[PDB]
Order: sequence, then structure tokens, then C-alpha cells
Amino acid sequence: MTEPLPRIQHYEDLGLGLFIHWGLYSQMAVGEWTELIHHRNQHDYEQLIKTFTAAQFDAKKIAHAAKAVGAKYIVLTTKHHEGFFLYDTKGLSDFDVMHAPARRDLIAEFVAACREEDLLPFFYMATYDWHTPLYDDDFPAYLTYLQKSVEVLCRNYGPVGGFWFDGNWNKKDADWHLPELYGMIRHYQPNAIIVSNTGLKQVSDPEIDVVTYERRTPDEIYHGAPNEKYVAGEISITLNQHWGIAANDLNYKSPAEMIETVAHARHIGANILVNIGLTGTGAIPAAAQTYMHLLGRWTAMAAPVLYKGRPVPVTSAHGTRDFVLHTSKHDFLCILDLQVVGKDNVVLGGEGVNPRSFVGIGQPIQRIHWLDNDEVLSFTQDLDKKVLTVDATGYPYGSDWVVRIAQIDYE
Amino acid sequence: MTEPLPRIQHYEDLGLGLFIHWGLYSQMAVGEWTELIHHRNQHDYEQLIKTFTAAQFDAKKIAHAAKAVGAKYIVLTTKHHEGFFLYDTKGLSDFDVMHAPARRDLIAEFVAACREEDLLPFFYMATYDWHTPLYDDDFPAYLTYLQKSVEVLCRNYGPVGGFWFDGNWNKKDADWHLPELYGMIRHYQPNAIIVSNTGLGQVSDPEIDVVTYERRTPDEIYHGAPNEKYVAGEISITLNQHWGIAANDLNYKSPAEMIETVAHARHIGANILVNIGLTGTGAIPAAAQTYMHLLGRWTAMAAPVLYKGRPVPVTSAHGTRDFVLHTSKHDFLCILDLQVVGKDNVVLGGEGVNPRSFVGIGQPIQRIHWLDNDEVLSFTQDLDKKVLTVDATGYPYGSDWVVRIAQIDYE
Amino acid sequence: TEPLPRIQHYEDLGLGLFIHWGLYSQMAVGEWTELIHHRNQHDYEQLIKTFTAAQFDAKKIAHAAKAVGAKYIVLTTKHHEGFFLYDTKGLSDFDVMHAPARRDLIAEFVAACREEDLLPFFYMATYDWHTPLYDDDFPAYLTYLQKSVEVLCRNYGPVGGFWFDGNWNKKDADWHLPELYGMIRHYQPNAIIVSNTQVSDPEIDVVTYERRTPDEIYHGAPNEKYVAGEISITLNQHWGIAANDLNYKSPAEMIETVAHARHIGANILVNIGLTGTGAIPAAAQTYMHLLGRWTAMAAPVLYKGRPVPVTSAHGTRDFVLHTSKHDFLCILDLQVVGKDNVVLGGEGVNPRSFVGIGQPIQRIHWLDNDEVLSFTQDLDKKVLTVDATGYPYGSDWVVRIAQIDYE
Amino acid sequence: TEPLPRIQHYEDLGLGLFIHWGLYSQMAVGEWTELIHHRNQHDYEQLIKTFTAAQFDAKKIAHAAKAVGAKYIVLTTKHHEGFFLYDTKGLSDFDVMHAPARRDLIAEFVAACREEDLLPFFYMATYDWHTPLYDDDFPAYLTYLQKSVEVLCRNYGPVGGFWFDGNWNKKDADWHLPELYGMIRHYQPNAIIVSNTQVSDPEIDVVTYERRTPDEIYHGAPNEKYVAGEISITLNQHWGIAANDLNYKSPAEMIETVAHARHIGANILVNIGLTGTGAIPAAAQTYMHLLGRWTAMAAPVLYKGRPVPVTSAHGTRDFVLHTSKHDFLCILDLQVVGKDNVVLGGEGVNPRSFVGIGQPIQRIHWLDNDEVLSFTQDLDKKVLTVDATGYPYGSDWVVRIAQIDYE
Ligand SMILES: C[C@@H]1O[C@@H](Oc2ccc([N+](=O)[O-])cc2)[C@@H](O)[C@H](O)[C@@H]1O
Ligand SMILES: C[C@@H]1O[C@@H](Oc2ccc([N+](=O)[O-])cc2)[C@@H](O)[C@H](O)[C@@H]1O
Ligand SMILES: C[C@@H]1O[C@@H](Oc2ccc([N+](=O)[O-])cc2)[C@@H](O)[C@H](O)[C@@H]1O
Ligand SMILES: C[C@@H]1O[C@@H](Oc2ccc([N+](=O)[O-])cc2)[C@@H](O)[C@H](O)[C@@H]1O
Repeated sequence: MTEPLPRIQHYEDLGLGLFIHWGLYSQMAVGEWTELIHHRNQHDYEQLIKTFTAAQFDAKKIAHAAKAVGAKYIVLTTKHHEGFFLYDTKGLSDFDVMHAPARRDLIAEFVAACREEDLLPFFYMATYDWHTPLYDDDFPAYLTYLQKSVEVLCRNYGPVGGFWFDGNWNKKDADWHLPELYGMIRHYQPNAIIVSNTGLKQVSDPEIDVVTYERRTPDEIYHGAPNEKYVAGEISITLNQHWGIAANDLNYKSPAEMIETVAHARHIGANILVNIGLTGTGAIPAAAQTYMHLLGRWTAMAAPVLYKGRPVPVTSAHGTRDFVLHTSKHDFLCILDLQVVGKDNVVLGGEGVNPRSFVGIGQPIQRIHWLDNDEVLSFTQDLDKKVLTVDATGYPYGSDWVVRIAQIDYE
Repeated sequence: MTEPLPRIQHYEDLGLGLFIHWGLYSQMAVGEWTELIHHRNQHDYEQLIKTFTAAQFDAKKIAHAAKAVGAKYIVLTTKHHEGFFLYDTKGLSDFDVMHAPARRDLIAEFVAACREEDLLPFFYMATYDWHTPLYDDDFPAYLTYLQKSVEVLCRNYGPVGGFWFDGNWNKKDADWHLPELYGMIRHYQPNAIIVSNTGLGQVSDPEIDVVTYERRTPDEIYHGAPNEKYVAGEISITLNQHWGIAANDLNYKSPAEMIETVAHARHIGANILVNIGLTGTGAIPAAAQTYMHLLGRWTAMAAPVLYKGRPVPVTSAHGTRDFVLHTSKHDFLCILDLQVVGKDNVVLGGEGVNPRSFVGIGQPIQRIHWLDNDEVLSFTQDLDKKVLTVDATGYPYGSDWVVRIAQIDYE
Repeated sequence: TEPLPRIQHYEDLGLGLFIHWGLYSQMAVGEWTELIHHRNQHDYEQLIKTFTAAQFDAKKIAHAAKAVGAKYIVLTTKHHEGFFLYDTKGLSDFDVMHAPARRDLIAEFVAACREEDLLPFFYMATYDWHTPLYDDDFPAYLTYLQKSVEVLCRNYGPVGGFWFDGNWNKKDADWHLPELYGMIRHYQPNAIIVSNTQVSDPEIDVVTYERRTPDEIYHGAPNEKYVAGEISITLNQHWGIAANDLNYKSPAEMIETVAHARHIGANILVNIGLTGTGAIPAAAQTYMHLLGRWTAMAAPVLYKGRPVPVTSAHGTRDFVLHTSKHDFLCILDLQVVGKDNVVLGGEGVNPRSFVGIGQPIQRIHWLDNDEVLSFTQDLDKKVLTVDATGYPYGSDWVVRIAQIDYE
Repeated sequence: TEPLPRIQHYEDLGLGLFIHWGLYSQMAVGEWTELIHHRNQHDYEQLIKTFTAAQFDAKKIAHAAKAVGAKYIVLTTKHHEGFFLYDTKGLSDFDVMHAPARRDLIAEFVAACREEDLLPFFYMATYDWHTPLYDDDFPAYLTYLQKSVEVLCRNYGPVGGFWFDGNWNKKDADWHLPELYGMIRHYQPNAIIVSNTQVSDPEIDVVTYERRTPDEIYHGAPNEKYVAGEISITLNQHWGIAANDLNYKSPAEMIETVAHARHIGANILVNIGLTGTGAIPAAAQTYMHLLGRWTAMAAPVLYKGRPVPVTSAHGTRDFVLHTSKHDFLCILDLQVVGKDNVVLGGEGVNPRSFVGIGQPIQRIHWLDNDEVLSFTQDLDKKVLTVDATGYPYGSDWVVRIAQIDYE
């Protein structure tokens, strides 16, 4: 029924963002929850402020890399559960980057770098806080502190792409005074996108614009009750098991799974964040760079559909995971489980005719071609039953796109 | 029945090797079979010799990286199907590195680098050759050329760890004169390990030491007919779908699958080779470096068992993929499918007691501990039925080893 | 909360037989045939003229239920087609008293159940294709539905329960459940009320669940009435008889589903569709006999066994049931034991572990043959490991059950 | 090489019934009971005294085979236990003439087969637990085995075939197959010789395969004799009757296995184990009735259909069979079609594709109900795509078959 507000339409066009976890935890490289889960002495853990130099943090390099990977926004942790702030809190707290050797407002560097690359800057903010005794001792006063921290971000950095709130789930029963928090954001940042990790329950507040979901969600996501405000959706993937850097977490997902995940998000009508954890001093680690390079080659190829493509009621035949995305000028077949083509005696698996069918395309087609190399595909249609069948040829030897995309040109 | 001859015994102790594909094909970055598969004009393809500078080939860097990853040998392509030689063929052919701008014997650099790191140098040699017309026109004379090219390798580089022969499968019916070829190797290099891609029912020549197998072979490999020479086994994994570099092959396996495959080779009684394809100019590509760093962290942890551990008739309980490796002083439980441990309300999957059982351990045990952190495991035994059950605790937050290894200390 | 007595008794029933029989049975193309095959209503309703019930024997049905180890039977008293298998005493002419059968089949059924010590349950469809009231005057339909249930509550003596199906057809409507269930409580205070569709009315006693539900079912909010649960399985794809539906489940899957219901804390109904004239088909008998062999073996745990917070090791589907005197290990994926050269899969030691048993054990034995199992315990971590020996050649129970005797 | 006439005839049989019946049947714990349960030989062999065959009716068995669509029957004439179901004419006292039955059961069987136009096949175990010759004087055992086969070749008229099982017990021994098979060829030149486990002797006509074999079977080296193939399925885990083996396969799996045999170019035997006294058990009758409905529907292709190099699209298990007049699409994983708001899974258009059909098609229709299917072709790439409509409510064939009529 209702259609997205302009700022939410713009959000859905972003498609892909980079999530960045960086805090004091990064110096230990054993996960962002280390303070709580490893039962550390608070006083000793908080001494990490003294070695927070940010000596290798280069916001320009990060924004350039985000642009190259095809991301259109970046979510940076401005304050995680540990409660340390990566920006100048202007007197709210001494546990911030201005009281660290770094002495730079990192958020200011980040916002300027994003603007130069035409990326939207988003601010992650943890609402469950392990630093301030207010959280357990005086929750109402905690709410004021949380709100003021958000307000500083709202008033000192120019227009903000969005806020990414995490952690109300810690006290599911409490009154978090969302009307006041969100209202303040609307007042200073009317165009900001408000994302919530615990947006659902029916949404947790009318001002929420986006709700997060499990990456494995099978079907098109929920957009709100009819006649209510349309709410977008977003999924997240981290490269291993942890969000902050974790040196001895070897359990990385394949680049292939990462590409399939990104494609999948688009298929169910969501944005996707791909997460990297910076080193203690703020560098992109070499492993993350590898994943970004590979994803970048895919998103460059997929550019005609990744941003504007939307789910459409077109299904694939029995036993395939193929799907279709719609833009106003074209449909795109996203085709999975292809193999590489050999020659003569050398059989790699992609060589035979490979009919892939779809149900729901009722218009006559002029031409279909692979985005990666412009090869024209042969096809048949039954317009009455709305059946399309293409011969989905395998990859040219030497290449393998994991999710291959064919563009349909209508008559 | 028979046991390995000493060179073979030493070979099985190597455990892990690095496979390196580098040739003229590397300059195109569309796979090592590009000349045949892409139906290239030979003269045009072979012009790549003129730009083969090897400007970024540093054998010391490669040997260092192999050492860091825990490899004990390196197999370098000395001549692939394209038929170009990476060494000085001393007049046998003009299609060699001495006729390229590089003007350096790359095999000589490689052998010196290996020796300084205590790695065995192995020479891959393609027996199916696309360059010399002898191959199709005058097979007997081809055999002489092949043999002479191996003789140069046998006589000019000091003691060689081994030869890795690939391509007799191209003419399954021909007489390859293996006794003469292998006999010549035994003359000059008595201690060299001879590996064959299609060396297997019956082995293709008595002089073969190692035969290759698919990585997914489920059970302990075949060692030869009972009264006959024991032959070792080896599996291979490439990181994507290609052996030479392939810039638009995004279909990389996960680091986790790589670790599981290394453990699996050891479990079935084989060595494992992890393949990297160099850039046109001979650099290790950034993606391969990422995989090497991850594997290196695992093999450093697994060092007590990776080299000397051998299969043993001890099975795991129903529904697990766990297995056991034996050394003279210890058994090691290799345990898969573990999760990370959270704390209190924060549940990551690994926190409950996790009984993993094995059948075939008959001796009383004194202590069991994880290699990664020395945590002591609780266990129970039934000595009559030869049952061991351990509580396989999950990973400490911030880490995940994919295959976790517990050392058993017997009473 | 603790379940009301009648609900405790319900959970002890364990297994029931579901019986689908109506005019649809004469065509043997599924119970929804009238709607799904778009039949002419007038022509379909003529099936009343050939409804003889010539082979319906309520005593044979009760016998079959007893033999299979069922403790109750749910009979379709009126399905969506809207034909009543009992005397509606003037409410409708579309009932068995206007059919050639001329027998109140519900009265036969109730008597047959009581003689075998089974509880009789009445299925009633609330979505009705026969009366124009359903679409054209919903409030008056509610009165008709309620009256049809009132007859069942007032003409047969004490009744085991009612099984309501079809409120799902109008999810938004006011079904006036307080009045319907209030009337039931008035005449039948002890009847179990089951509903196919937070619970929809305080008077509901049991709620249905999909047979594949993975985890222990929901019993109500704390401080509220405890509600039981039930799953259902039909042998092929249809509930009424369907002659050319060859897609029968394996007997093994049937046994696994019965065990699974107990594991999640639910009863289970196994459905049979009678022939046009009311006979149990031969195919259904075969399933019953196989099931009967299993439930006879499982008798010490099938009725009183309850879920307990004891899990099985990684990679097994084994589970535990608790009675007040014993725990029982329900062990899946066993193979048959050969001899020497003949290896059938079950011969090696087969350690199966469980977490959550904290008491020292004296003895463990298979229910099927009394073989004593070896085991080890770690009482601190609450680990039990048994060597689950494979089946004796010539037998295979699908779900094998070991009884634990505590010290 | 083209197959020999008798082998061509064999491949046209398609489906046979396998029947296990011996002394073991009286104990109902599997046909290997004597060896696997380590029984006292003397005590086990006393079962001859209660072998009455009181319920064996060869005419009923032949009728049931005909009804299920089988074209031949393989009967165990002597299993490992070594008891003979026929008159061995002095070769052994451990035969049916020395049992209360006092009837040549093989003679009854052959006559019953002939009246129903079925080929009679004789299973003979070559691994024998009765005669001490087997372990103590193997060469003399071969003479005894050969003589026992000679009786079957000389006293019963033309024999459809022999089904030899058990050379696998001594893989290395010289079984003197030239002499055994040569003797069969002399007396029964037209008999099919089947061997259960390069072929072991030129005279073998059929070789057995695992039922799960994925690809078209091996027919012999080129320039050599063509050898046919056969797979077998038993209903539970045992071949002889086993009362407490509840681990039955689904009827659906049975149908899929029959279709599968044809797909790989093999015949299929479906096994039943008789009761001690020679009756078909009720459970087996249920499976036979279900299979019979499928084979009656599949009759146009079940006998003459042959594999052909036409493959199905990615992600389906569909396949094609060729006769000289038609191709047939065998389509799996279909669902039932509901109506309007009632969704059963089969209602959307369901494009199923095949590669390898190069000729223009006039019409395609389902064998079960004659519904005409819509389709498209790309003749250059040899692609056919059909809309494989789901089952009419009330039916489910498991493997549905569409006949192609070419222009
Ligand atoms: C993007 C992710 O967002 C939250 O994820 C959570 C937060 C809370 C719970 N929780 O309370 O279970 C689980 C995941 C963070 O806690 C996490 O570190 C990461 O930043
Ligand atoms: C390690 C690998 O070894 C061989 O792999 C082959 C060779 C032949 C076939 N073949 O004939 O199918 C397949 C893979 C090489 O061809 C390949 O380039 C690589 O070096
Ligand atoms: C036991 C069964 O009870 C209902 O089954 C249903 C009812 C509703 C749904 N539903 O709403 O999804 C599914 C199955 C009936 O529709 C069916 O005919 C049979 O009697
Ligand atoms: C038809 C069947 O024939 C054999 O089945 C076998 C025999 C040998 C093997 N084998 O050696 O693997 C497998 C099944 C018999 O063992 C069985 O009793 C039955 O009669």
C-alpha cells in the first residue's frame, strides 16, 4: 500500500554498504565483546585509551576503498558497548578520542572523506553501554547521556546519512524514550535514515526507517502494516565469526558465499552491509582487503542492476536458485550454480545446453545477454503461461562470477 | 604389508607443500590452459616470451612464505603444457627463460632459496607439450626431448627433492618409456621423490614413489598390492577454480574449507599441496597471501601432529566428522564443528557440555588438552570396549580454529 | 501452572486414531473433492442416497484402535461437505437419518469406544459448504453450528472431546467462542476441547501443531491455563480415501513421527480414511499392524513418558523421555547386526551420549529384548554414554528404546 | 553388439516378482537366521518336519504377479540353508518330498506361471550351509550343485531362467562355470542365466547391480556378447519374512526404484517373503496393490521403454524413455493442485526442460488422465520445455509419465 518516503527510496538505491568496527577492543584482536565476555578488569581494559594513537587510520583511504568496492555508504562504530567515543563529545565524557594520544576527531575525518567520494556517512551507536555507571545505577540519567551523545553527532558534522542503533535488546522491558531520542534526531537531521537492530516487536517507533534482518531470511522482507509508513530492510555479513578484528578466528566465509549473500539481499528487497574490523591503529587488515577486491570485481560487473534492481513476482523453475531483478528499463536474470566451459576433450562441466526457466515474464523479448562479456543467449517464450527459458552458457575458461547476470531487452 | 622406503617415509613427514603455477600464461590471467582452451594462434601466444621479465619474482620471498605457512616443500612448474621452460635448457630449446628479457635461471634461484629455508625443491614437468611438433609428429623423438629436459634438471641444480610429472593421461595407450626416464632420474638423483599424476589397480612404473588423489577421497588411500613397494599419496587444492592466476575467477573456497582439506589429507594418509598462481611478473598475488597467513596460523598451532601424525584404526561416534592421528608418543583428537563460547546471557553456541566419542583407544589416559590454549579436557573411558568420550569445549571468544586438536597423554 | 486433571489424562492418551468418513468417501478422490473439483452442489449432495454404511462396524474400528495402541478416536461427525453422521433431530435433512443407512453412527461409535475403554472424540468442521447460512448470514450460521454441537453434547452421554476445524477460513470474524465452548462446558464439563486454529479462547484445552515442529511445544503464558498440544499424520497426501494417491509415507516415518510427538510433548493422531461404505481399507490395516508392533514394545514409555531437559550428543537425533520411575533413551539410526563376514552395519561399538543425567545408574536395557547395555557416566558434567548395540538380525524397530534403572 | 533374442525378450519383461520362501520362513527372523543367529544345525534342520506348505497356492501367487504387472517370477528353489523346494530324485533327503508337504512345489509353480503367461525363474544358492561337501570337499560340492541344477533343467519343461547367488562367498575358487553353464545350455538353450555378483563367464546373460546405480549400466566390451542388467528391492531390510522388521520403505520409494531401473536400462525385481506355510503376507499385498496401480498406468512404456541420450534440466530428477513410436517424459517431485485460496503446491506453471529432443512435436499428454501439456521447443539446441501440471486433487502417481507424439 504505502510507498517509501524519498529518503528511504534513496536508501534502497544504496544497495551495498561497508560496516566498520573499530574501538579500543581492536588493540587486543580477540573480538569487540572482549571486555564483557573475557571478564576483564574494567580499569585495566580502559587503559587502552592511552595507546589509541589512530596512527594508521586514513579516512581518505577507507572512503576510496568503499567507493572501489561499489559501496554507497559506510557505517562506522562511533561508540560500541565498551563505551569509548571516536569523536569529540564536547565535555560529555573524558573517555573519547580527544583524551587519547590520537587527539583527532575521527568522525570529522570520516564524514569529510565520505563526502569527497559521494558516500553517505552513517553512525553506529551502541545503546547498551559498559563504561558509564549511569547505565545500571540511574537508567533515566543514562537516557539523557545517550541522547546527548547522539545530539553531538547531529549538530557538529553537517548532514548525516543515518544512524545505526544497536542494543535496546539488552533491556527489552525498559522505557527507552524513543519518541524523544528519534524526535531530536528528526529535529536536527530531518533527512537522516534511522536504522534499528531491534526495530521490530510492528515497529518499535514511527521514526524508524530501516529494520535489520538475518542474512538467511528466505523471503522478501516485511515493509510495515498497510496504510502505515513503509520501512526498508538491511542484512549484514561479517567475514569470519567476529565483528571487531579477531586474529585467531580462521573461520572465514568463502568469497563466493559473500557474493551470493549480496545478491540475496537484493532478491529479498534489502540492503546489505559487509563488515570489516580495523586493526588497533585503524588500518584495513590484509584479509579484509582481499575480500573487498573480490567483491569489487563482482559489483563493478553488476552495477546496472545492483542499485536500482528490485524484487518482482517472477519465479525460477524447480530445483534452481536463480531469481530476477527489475529496473524500469530491464529485467535481469541472476543465475547461480554455473560451471566453467572447457573445449573438446577437456570437460569442465559448463559445456552442454543448460535450460534455465522463469515464470512470470509476459512481454516479448528482443535480446538477452550476459553482463560480464555481452554474449547473446538463446531463449524461448510461452507468453500465455509467462514462461521464459534461456540456455545459460557456462563461464569462459579463466573466469567464474559465482552469480552471473543476464540483461533482458524487451521489444 | 610392506612399509615405506626411507625417502618415502621422509616424504610423508613433509605433510604440507606449496604448489606454484607460473608461466607465460600468467601474463594473461585467464588460466594456465588458455592457449589450448581459448583456441589461440600459437605464434601470437608465444610472443608472451618477449614480455617475460620476471621483474617481481623473488625466490627468497617465496621460500620465506612457504616456511611461514608451515610447508616443507615447494612444487614449481618448470615447464607447463605451453612448453616454455623456466630454466636454462642448455641448447635443447630456444623457448626458455634464457631467451626472455628475464635472462636468469629461475630454477637456480628457486633451488638456492629452498635450501636456505630447509625446504625440499620439487620440479613439476608437463609431459603433454603443446610447443614442440615432436609431440604429434615423432613421439619417440619427443620422449628423447622430454627425457633430456628432465636430465638437465637432474644434473645442474644439486640434489633435488622430487619430480612431479603431469600429462601421460593425454595418451593413455602409448609407451612412455618410463623405465628409461625414471631410471635416468635414479641414476643422477637416487633420493628424489617421483610423483605421478596418473601413476595408478597397478602403479604405472616401479620407480614411482607417490600417486595423486582427489581431495574428496573419503577413506585412507591405497599404498600398493601387498608384496609390492609402498607408494605414498598426495592431494591438491587450488584456491579458486584455476591453477594459474585467473583475475575474474571470484569463486574462491573458504579459508575454513582449506583448513579442513589439510586436516583431511592427513587423516587419509596423504600429503597436501596448496596451490598459488603467480602474477605475470612472478609476484605472489595479495589474495594468495591472505590464504597463506590464515593457513599459517593453523599449521603453527597443529605443528606437534601435522608432520608425524598418521592414520590409526580409531573411529569417531555417529554423526561427527572427528578423527584421530597417531604419533609415537601421542594420539591427537581432531575435532570439527565446534562453536564459540559466550558468557551468561550471551550465547554463541559452544557453551553446553559437548561429548565427542571415539572407538579404538584401549590404553588408560592421563591427560587431554587443546593445543591452542592448553585447556585440560574432562573425559571418561571404557577400556573393554575401547571407548573414549571427551567434553570438547568450544572456542574462547575471539578465536575459531575450524579444526581443533586435543593431545592425549597416556599413563 | 499444573494441567487440569482432564488435560493430564489427555496427555497420557499419547496416541489416537483419526477417522475420515463422509459422502466424499464414495468418490475416493479426497475429502475436499466438492470444492476443489468444482462439483455441482446438487449432484454431489445426491451421494446421500447411496450412503448405506453397509460395511461400517464401529466395533471393528474400536478393535483396530485398541490393537494399534491408541487410547482415543477422533471421528469426522461433519466435514466441510456439511453432511452429518448423526441424528440432528430436525436441525438438518442432510444427515444419516435421511440416508439409506438410517442409523445414528455416532451412537454406534460412542458405544464401541466405551466397550474398549477408548475415549470417543467428535471432529466438527466449522467451515461448512452445505448451508447457505455460512456465506449469506454468518451470525445465523453460528447458531446452526452451535446447535449441531449441542446435539452432540446432549444425546450421547459423557464424551471424550471435540476437535474443531476451520475457523482459519475467516481469521477476522467473531466466532462467538465463549458461547460455543460455554455451552460445551455446561453439558460436558470433562470433555477435551481441541482446536485446529496466545490461545483463541480460555476454554480450549489442546492446540494443534505441524508434525515437523522441532522443539517442545508451547503450554501457555505463566500464571495462565496450561494447554496441551497434538500433531497429526495421514498415510498418503489425503485425509479421506484417495484410490490413486500412491504417495504413502514409509511405516518407518510413521514410527518416527509417533516418537517425535512424544519428544516435543504432544499427542499424535494417525489418520485413516474409510471406504464409501465405511470399511477400513487394507492399506490402512498394514500400517496399523506395523505401528501396533512398535507401540506394544514402547508401552512402558509411550503413555507416561514426558520431555525432560536432557539433550543428545552432536549429530544424533536421539532423545530422552521421563516417567516418575525411569528415564528412557529413544535411539534412532541403528543398523542390523550380522556375524563374522556378514556385515550389515550395526556391529561396531556405537557410543551414544546424552547431557543432563546427574544420578548414578544401576542398569540400562533395550525394551525389545532385555539386552543389558554398557555405559559410562560423568556425574559432574551430567554425561551418559551407552554402547547402543544394533538390532538382532531379523528385526528393526526404527526407534529403539532403552530403559534406565537408577540406583 | 545386438542382444540375443532371449536377452531382448528379457529386457522387455521389465518387472519381476522375487519370492523368498524356505525353512527359515517358519521363524520369521530373516533368511540368514541359521548362520547369523549361530543356530544348532541339527535343531534348525528339524524345521523340515513342520514344512507343510499348507497355505502355498502357486495359482494365487501367479495371479498376484500378473495383477502387479510382473512378467516373470524368481522363486528360491534352494537358499543357503540348502533345503530344496523340489524333488531332487535321490540327490538329497533334505527336500520337500521328505517333508509333510510331499508335493513338488517347483512343479506347481511352473504350471501356475505358464497359465498366466509368466516366465518361471529358479533362484539357486551356490553357497550352501547344509552339505559338508561345501567346506570339506569343494570339487565334489561342484558336482552336487551341478546335479541339483540338472534336475531343474530336465524335469519341468522350458525354464525362463536361473538366478545364481553366492559365488561371492569364495571369490578366488574355480567354480567350473563352463561346465555348469554349458550343461544348462545343452538342456535349456533358451534359459536366461542371471548371476548375482569383465563378466565371469561367456554364458551369463544378465548381471545384477546395486539399486542406487546412478548411470546407465554396462552391457559388455564392444565385439563381445551383450549382457543385460537387473536390480532388486526388498520391502524392509530382509528378503525372507521378518515379523519385527518394521523398517519398510515407502511405496513411493518402491515406485521410484521401478522407474529408476528402466532409466538405467535394467529390469527390476520386487521381493516378497512368504510366511512359513507359503502365504503372501498382508503387508506385501498392500505394496503389490499400490505398485499395480502404477504399473497399469505406466504399461505403454514400462516394457518397451529404453534409455536414450536425453537429459533433464539442472536440479530435477526427470528422465526420458524411448520406444520406437514415442518418447515418454518421466517426471518426479510433482505436487497436488488445490483451488483458489487452497494451495497444495502444484498450481503454478511448472517448466520442466530436457536436452536432446531434436524433432518437432505434435502433442504431449499425461498417461494418467490424458491432459494435454503445453510446451516450447528450440530445435537447434534440442531443448524441450513442458508445463508439467500438478496432480488432480485426490491423486498422486509419484512418477508421472507424459507421452510425446511426434509430427
Ligand atoms: C553489528 C553487531 O550489532 C550488535 O550485535 C548484537 C547485539 C546484541 C546481541 N544480543 O544481545 O544478543 C546480539 C548481537 C553488536 O552487539 C555486535 O557487536 C555487532 O556490532
Ligand atoms: C595440477 C594440475 O595438473 C593437471 O591437471 C589436469 C590435467 C589433466 C586433466 N584432464 O586431462 O582432464 C585435468 C586436470 C594440469 O593439467 C593442470 O594445469 C594443473 O597443473
Ligand atoms: C485433519 C484435517 O483437518 C483440516 O486440515 C487442515 C485445516 C486447515 C489448514 N490450514 O488452515 O492450513 C490445513 C489443514 C481439514 O481441512 C482436512 O480436511 C483434515 O480433516
Ligand atoms: C537375493 C539375495 O541374494 C543374496 O544377496 C546378496 C548376496 C551377496 C552380497 N554380497 O556379497 O555383497 C550381497 C547381497 C543373499 O545374501 C540374500 O539372502 C538374498 O537371497
